Amino acid sequence: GSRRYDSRTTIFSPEGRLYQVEYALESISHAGTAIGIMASDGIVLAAERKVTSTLLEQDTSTEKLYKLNDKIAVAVAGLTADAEILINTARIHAQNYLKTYNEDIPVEILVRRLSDIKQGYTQHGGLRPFGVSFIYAGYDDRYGYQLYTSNPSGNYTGWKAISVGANTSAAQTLLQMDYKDDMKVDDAIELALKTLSKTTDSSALTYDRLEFATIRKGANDGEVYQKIFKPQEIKDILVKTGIT
Amino acid sequence: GYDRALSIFSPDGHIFQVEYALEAVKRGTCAVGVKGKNCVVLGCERRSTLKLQDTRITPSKVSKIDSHVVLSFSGLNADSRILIEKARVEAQSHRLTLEDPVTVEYLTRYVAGVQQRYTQSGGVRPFGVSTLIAGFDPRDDEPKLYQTEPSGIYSSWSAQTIGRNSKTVREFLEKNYDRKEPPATVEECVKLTVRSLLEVVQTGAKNIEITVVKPDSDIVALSSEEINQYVTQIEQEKQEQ
Amino acid sequence: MDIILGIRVQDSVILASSKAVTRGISVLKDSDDKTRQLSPHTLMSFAGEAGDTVQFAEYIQANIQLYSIREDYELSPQAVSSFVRQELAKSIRSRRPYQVNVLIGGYDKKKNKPELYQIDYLGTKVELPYGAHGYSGFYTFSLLDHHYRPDMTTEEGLDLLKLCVQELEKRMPMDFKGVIVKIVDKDGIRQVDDFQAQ
Amino acid sequence: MTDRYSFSLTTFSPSGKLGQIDYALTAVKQGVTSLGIKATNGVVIATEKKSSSPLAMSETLSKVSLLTPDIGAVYSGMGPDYRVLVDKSRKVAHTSYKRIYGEYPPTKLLVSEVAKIMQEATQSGGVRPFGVSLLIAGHDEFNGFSLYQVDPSGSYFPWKATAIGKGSVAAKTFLEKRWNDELELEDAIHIALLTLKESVEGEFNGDTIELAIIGDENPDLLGYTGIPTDKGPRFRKLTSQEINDRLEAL
Amino acid sequence: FRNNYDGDTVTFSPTGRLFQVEYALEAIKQGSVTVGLRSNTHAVLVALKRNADELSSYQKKIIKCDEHMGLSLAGLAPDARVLSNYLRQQCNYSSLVFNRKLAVERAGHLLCDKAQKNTQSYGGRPYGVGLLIIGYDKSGAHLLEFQPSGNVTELYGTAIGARSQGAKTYLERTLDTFIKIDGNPDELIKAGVEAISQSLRDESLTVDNLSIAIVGKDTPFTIYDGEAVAKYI
Amino acid sequence: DRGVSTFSPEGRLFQVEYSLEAIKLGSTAIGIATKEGVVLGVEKRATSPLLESDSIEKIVEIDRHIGCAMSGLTADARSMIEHARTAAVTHNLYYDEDINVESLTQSVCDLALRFGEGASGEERLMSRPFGVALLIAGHDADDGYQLFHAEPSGTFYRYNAKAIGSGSEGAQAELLNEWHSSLTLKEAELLVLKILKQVMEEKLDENNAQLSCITKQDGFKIYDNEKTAELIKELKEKEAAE
Amino acid sequence: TTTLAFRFQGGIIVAVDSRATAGNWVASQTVKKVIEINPFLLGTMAGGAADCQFWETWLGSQCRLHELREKERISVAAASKILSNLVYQYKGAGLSMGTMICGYTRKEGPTIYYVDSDGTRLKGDIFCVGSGQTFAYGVLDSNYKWDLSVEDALYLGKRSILAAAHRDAYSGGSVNLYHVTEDGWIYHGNHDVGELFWKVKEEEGSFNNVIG
Amino acid sequence: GTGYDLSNSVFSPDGRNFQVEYAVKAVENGTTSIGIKCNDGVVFAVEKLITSKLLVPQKNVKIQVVDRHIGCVYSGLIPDGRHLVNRGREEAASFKKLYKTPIPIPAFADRLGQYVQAHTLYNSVRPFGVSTIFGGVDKNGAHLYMLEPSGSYWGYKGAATGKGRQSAKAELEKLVDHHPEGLSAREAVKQAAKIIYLAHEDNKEKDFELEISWCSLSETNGLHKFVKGDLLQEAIDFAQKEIN
Repeated sequence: GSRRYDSRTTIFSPEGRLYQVEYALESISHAGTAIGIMASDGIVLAAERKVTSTLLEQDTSTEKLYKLNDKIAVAVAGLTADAEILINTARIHAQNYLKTYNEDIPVEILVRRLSDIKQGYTQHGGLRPFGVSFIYAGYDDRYGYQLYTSNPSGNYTGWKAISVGANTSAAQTLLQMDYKDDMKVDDAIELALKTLSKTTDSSALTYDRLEFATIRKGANDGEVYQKIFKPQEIKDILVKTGIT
Repeated sequence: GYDRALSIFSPDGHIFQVEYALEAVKRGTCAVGVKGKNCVVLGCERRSTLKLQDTRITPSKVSKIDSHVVLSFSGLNADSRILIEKARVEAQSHRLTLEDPVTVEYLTRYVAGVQQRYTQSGGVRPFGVSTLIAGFDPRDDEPKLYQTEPSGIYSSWSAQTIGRNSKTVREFLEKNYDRKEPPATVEECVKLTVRSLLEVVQTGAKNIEITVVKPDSDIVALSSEEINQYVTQIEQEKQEQ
Repeated sequence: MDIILGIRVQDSVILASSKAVTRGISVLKDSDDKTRQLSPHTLMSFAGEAGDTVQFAEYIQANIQLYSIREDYELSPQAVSSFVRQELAKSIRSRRPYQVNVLIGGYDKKKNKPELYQIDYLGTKVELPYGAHGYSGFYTFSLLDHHYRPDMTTEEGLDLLKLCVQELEKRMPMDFKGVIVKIVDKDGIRQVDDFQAQ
Repeated sequence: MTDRYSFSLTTFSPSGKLGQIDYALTAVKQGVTSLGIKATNGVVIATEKKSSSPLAMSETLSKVSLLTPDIGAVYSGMGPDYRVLVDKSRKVAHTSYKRIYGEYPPTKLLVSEVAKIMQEATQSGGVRPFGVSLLIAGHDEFNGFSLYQVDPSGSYFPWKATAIGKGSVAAKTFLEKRWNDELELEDAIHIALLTLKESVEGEFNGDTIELAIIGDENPDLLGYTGIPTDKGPRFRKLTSQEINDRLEAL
Repeated sequence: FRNNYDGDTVTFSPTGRLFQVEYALEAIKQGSVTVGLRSNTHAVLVALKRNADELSSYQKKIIKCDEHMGLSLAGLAPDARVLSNYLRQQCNYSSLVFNRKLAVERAGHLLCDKAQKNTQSYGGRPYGVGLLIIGYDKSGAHLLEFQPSGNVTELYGTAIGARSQGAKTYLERTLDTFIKIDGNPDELIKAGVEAISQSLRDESLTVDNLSIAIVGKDTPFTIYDGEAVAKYI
Repeated sequence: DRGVSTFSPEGRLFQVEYSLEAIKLGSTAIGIATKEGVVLGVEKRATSPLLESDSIEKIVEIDRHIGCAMSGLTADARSMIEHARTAAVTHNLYYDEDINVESLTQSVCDLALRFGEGASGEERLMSRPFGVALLIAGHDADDGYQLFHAEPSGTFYRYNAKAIGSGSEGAQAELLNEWHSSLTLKEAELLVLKILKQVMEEKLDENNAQLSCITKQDGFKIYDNEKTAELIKELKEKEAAE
Repeated sequence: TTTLAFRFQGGIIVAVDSRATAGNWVASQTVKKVIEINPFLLGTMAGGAADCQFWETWLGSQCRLHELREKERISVAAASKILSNLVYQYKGAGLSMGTMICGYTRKEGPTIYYVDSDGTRLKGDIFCVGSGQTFAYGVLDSNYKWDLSVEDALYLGKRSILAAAHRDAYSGGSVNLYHVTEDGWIYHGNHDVGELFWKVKEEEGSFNNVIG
Repeated sequence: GTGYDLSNSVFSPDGRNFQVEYAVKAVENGTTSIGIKCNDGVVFAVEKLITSKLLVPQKNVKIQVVDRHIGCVYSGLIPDGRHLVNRGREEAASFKKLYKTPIPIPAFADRLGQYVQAHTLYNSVRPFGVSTIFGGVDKNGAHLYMLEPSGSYWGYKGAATGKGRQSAKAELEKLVDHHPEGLSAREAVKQAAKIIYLAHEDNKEKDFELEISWCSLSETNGLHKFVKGDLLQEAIDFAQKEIN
């Protein structure tokens, strides 16, 4: 029958490893780098656009930064199509939580659910896993600013600063080298751009190859705000930090 | 629709997927539990492949199934969440139908059954997880400690460890734990636990987390300091010789 | 019906619930506690159909406790009442709807304020200084509309209840066998074991 | 009987590649060239009608399809896959949007739905990915004109101009040189015809070329009068004659 | 060769064979011998019961399906339980719904069709047991031979199991004789015991090792074991 | 690969055969039937000294007149026991009588072949055969004391004495000699303890071995360590006696 | 039917009648309305005969299963909740049963749970259930003390059922007495009202109306 | 490469389905059976090898009737043949229930045809291991058909399958040429007995038993019936005579 063509995407290796998960991570490693840095007064998300052109319409483009909630966002590394599938269920999950409890969904709760979904494709169904890794940046009143990361396995962990995608090792070393618990959003914004700049496989780090986002509590208000920078906004910040 | 038999017998009578599931456990961070005369302690090691995490939000290794029972594990993290959720759900259900919280042995038997079921059900792989479940039965003061593995087998221990270098830490415990006189104190119980972990953690104050469970739903996890202190008083035990 | 009263004062919510359990011609019990604690700072009282009553209260208790364990946190009273309304709203259009009315009294540790929610079997939810389910409301609403003040003390509240209970023992048709009073505040939930003559 | 292929036919290789999708992409490369150009007041999508027999009547087949009155599609790769993708796309615009809000979906969202359909054929059990890449152009009140590309992986991106298929590399390079943010529709159309000429071997006329535009509203193509708000479709396929006329000013 | 076409029952070998069915057929040959024969008034089954240790019991080889029908097995005991239980249901249904005793010939067709279904669809395995069915219906005495391939055959007598060829030749030789043994069950049984003993080698049929069954004109299908078969050894 | 319900060229089912192999690697188990009752003994086999040996349950009660010992992948026996207990209690509920030991055994064996990836005959959902064998011991008014051996093959035999597990081939050979139709319960007890002692890698004590029995008078009972320790001592003495 | 169970200093007293009716027809005067779930658990039956009798027998099965599974005696509270939840799954279907689950456990002590087909489950010290309940309550309530001697509590109970047998057309037959202590229940006989009434009348001097 | 013959619905590089062809091998290995279409009906006959004296004579009937007017005989895996007839009976019952009229032979043929063809469409099933000869009399005369494991079938004047299919076909072709005006049911019966006897030479090792059935408008009233007793023995004598 069919058994002949079954790849068996959900089995252990003799070393107790999950093949497909490993291979999916192997796929992620070649994806545009995405960085998440959390400060005392906010969080920063920055990703490098993989494959670009003169003709690519950047104003209408989004391939790495997605808004999930008004207080939560994610940076993607891997198959964009696979991510959109997960993203959309995450958006529904947040609204379900809100509808049920009349309170915005706590950041970890959203992350755990999404991770559980990935985990499933790992233990049953004979389907391939999603080739995606997420960096979650969000804020809630129980833990304030939070930074999470989930990968194909369905496991997730919290970070002060982190990267996913390509050249993560180099990027992690550079972050673990200049990160300081008492950083300020703007400090993080600069550390983020500098890291990408040194890891980039490209010639120069221009605005047209980046997506940026911040979650800050604009003092003159009292509420938290998500801001997914526009092409010009990135072009500006890029000149300021000294990368012109 | 997917129902392929993934766990099956091979010529020598082994279920390789279950065995490889243990290999996943062997690779997991170490976990240990020792029962005193009036408490049980659970300690886990924290990896260091990457350090720059936010320890506040990053999920811990010791989970409360109910207010009087906790569970720790070694193996795939994603897999453990599933077992923990099911156990928690069952704990609430048992309280509802029997009008009494689960006994540690009952909760253990349930978790083990879930694992066994995943070793002979089509379309699924076994859990790459071994657990340590501990607490005090309702209105009982006798400490309880059990361990479960992928196969679905479980049993109680005076003290036990799982995960990487668990071979080492067990030796330490076999020749450092006396059933005749179990750590009669919460403090001396936590010491023996931190000692057993240091045999493999290799100086890791922030790489060692302990959680103490006392009778009548008294559960609390020590902080880096309380722990760091134990580590301190122990490195002197060595040097003072 | 049974008496289900709730009154929110300055820093706490007080719930009073009749102790009688009558079936047809006989009063079977006179010490029945029509309440379930959903979490350390949230108490729910209930009245309605013979079986649905407890099955629903316990079903919710199980869910809130489950949420507590999983999140190692206590949901706000507002969040709990919303979960409860949702469950009843589903029920009303199901095959066999839960015929249960409830009062939810909780102390919101984050806002540091007591809260009282009234929810009927239809999933009708409203937050109030004082509420009641059943016929009691027909005597107690105007009473409290008269003798109620926002800044009252817990002690003042208990007197306000005593006033309500007396009116009920004077004018209501049935012998509800007195009530059981409980207080929810910043320190949790406790029962006023001395109201049978307070 | 009963599909017992409940497992994925597309999986990760040790290198991290998803073979079936790469192969699908390969099939797209072998397909006839198709391109899209966005102007300030319109969009144009075109392709060559590679007749597979002089006895075949190329008009009976359309590579450029209307999805909604303001959205059109063209492709490169396996025509039969594209055909069913068009039927699904027209239907989903209805079942998932018009039936809810009583208005056609904006370009990005329909593209989003189509893209999802393709992603599913990349992970669901028992199927292969679609062997096509699509170029979808449209207009909607709050977004104006837009042009999108959708690959077998389910990924999609917005473009100012681009080409896919056989001679995409050459065609893209040519479009980069001629495109600017001030092109009028007629300019884009002209540029389109020029770009396509390089990719065409034999005949090049209104009978071997297929081109449509998303421009102004065509009240004359509505089929009825009486409702002020209903002004007509923005999508319009050019006629063979209309094409030859422009070929003389080539 | 064979190794490429015997992985399941949904595959034909280049010569038109079905190996999974053939391997199943092998299980029968490895089973203990059992004989079946009949006259015009009775039908008999004789079986050699095999034991594991001398501390174990001798596994039953005969199963009653209805007052007028029963069978003996050779091969996988479980599969016989499944098939005999299904034969019991069919006998039962015939009575309940039609107040009619199921004809042996029909039982045979039903068995054939059941076995067949497990040789043409993926996932199923053929049955690994042979069955000899005797019964007395409106057309007299009958004997059927059931093979896991689905082939069922009516005979005067036969034998299946290890060394069965012995008894078979003997019955094929005694034919004109035993077929006329009407009105005398004891004689028909002795012919059956003589047939079976033609397949002995290891030992000799003892009292807790021999199993006999009979059905006929005014004889409801009845099994004989132990002391009950003593008068025949 | 190859179907989980495939036949070998010799007429056997691969998975079932391989299943038996896992059973050979199991802890020893022995059962001895006497006109005074049946004795069931098993090797605990602790994988470490920290393991509280009395949390090792390889002897369990099905009903008051039926108990059983297991050998092999013991976790597989849980659903088998649940089924056996449910069948025993259900028969009582429907017939107002105890279930016959033979039927209870037949019931357990019926689950045996209920495995496969789609075997056409009903709805056998279980991805593989069981990896544990059982010795079912009990008593009923129809056939008195009985000992049964149930394997993942679906077949079961009745034995006067039977040993399964690691040292079985040897132990069974022993039983072939020691057993006789007049043994007393006590005689069977020492015999079980003696054979276990021989095949066990460990020095048999009241902690790595467990005894139990079933008698018409008191039903199924598992001897406590104190009771067994004395039977062990009683053995060492009679042995050293010659 | 009339059944009662009350808790007192010497444990628990359980008394039931034995009449079964179908309309005004007395179907039987020999029904066993008490089920010995086990050496320490009792179940009383009122309402639909088949319903109580079938579902309580089933309860016994569930109870036994629990002990085989947990190697421990089932609690009174849990035994009563199993019947409670079963019956609730049938709410609206027409099951008819007013029941009492009475037992002893080291952990709970003497315990009594009232359980009806309505889904009502109540723990208490005194409960009278059935078409004769009020009649039993009248006698029992006015002579109950936590300090009755096991011998006096036994009589009060018996006398209470006698009262109901007399006044309720749907109660009668004989009385079945049980005493529950930590060593399980103790049967205290079957007392046919045919002789019990006259005996009590003479000895006690009550039932002064009826002429003898 | 190779391995195009291990799975059923697979096309080989030359457009074949080997599993079907292998099924044909099981058919050619079977007993010989035939069908002769006379001027107002059809005659069916088959070879019944006598594996041993133990087979009760006249007892293991091969030919099967569908409804009351259709006859079926096949060579190869008998069990597969019965399976197909069971489908035919259901098929015929469903047709009659709705259209009232007993199923026309041509319609019946396609019913069997689509079913057999269906078993060459998936790898989860195995093709039928039999070739079947069937037919009967309906509103427009007599019809004879033969169906192959591929699902192929056509109407025939004479048809044969099995071990001695060649002898038979040779003989049947002879009849066709020597009877352009038609053969009668009575004659078809005798000729059938002969053809079987002749074709028995390709298996002359084992002794056999003849079996004939027929469906004739004038001889059986359009109903299918077995040729027994005297008419049978008479046909046997006619064959035994011309065999020498």
